[PDB]
Amino acid sequence: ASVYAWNRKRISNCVADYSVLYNSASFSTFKCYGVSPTKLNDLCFTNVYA
Amino acid sequence: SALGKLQDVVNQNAQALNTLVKQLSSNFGAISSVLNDILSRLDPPEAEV
Amino acid sequence: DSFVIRGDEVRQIAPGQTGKIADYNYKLPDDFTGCVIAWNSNNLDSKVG
Repeated sequence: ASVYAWNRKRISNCVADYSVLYNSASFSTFKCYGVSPTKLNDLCFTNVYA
Repeated sequence: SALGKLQDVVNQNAQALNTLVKQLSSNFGAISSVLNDILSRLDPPEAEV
Repeated sequence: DSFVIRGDEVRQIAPGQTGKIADYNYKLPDDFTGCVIAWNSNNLDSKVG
């Protein structure tokens, strides 16, 4: 998208692996507020918006 | 109500315990009142605050 | 301790910070008493090739 109209995907009914996000060597900024990336795998979330 | 003098003490203590237990449901500024979720989401450098 | 980090990563070599450098290369203790002295060594440790 563009910032004025920000695209949103509602991700649901799935098993999500977050190791791929953390193990990635490319992201410039991976700032997590309220949760920490390494411990994200442990929990299950009702809904995730992207 | 004839035994109110004892019941109020029981009620005050029950209330005192009920208030104390209810304080565990308060965040006090934290992201969550339940300790296990904070430790499950955050790492020590963030969890400690 | 002496080492040559990348510029973006300089923030990581600080107490309680995360990243590749901080997690798997050098970790500063969360209670660090110290000084992180850094300079722009881009003209000594970088070669054309």
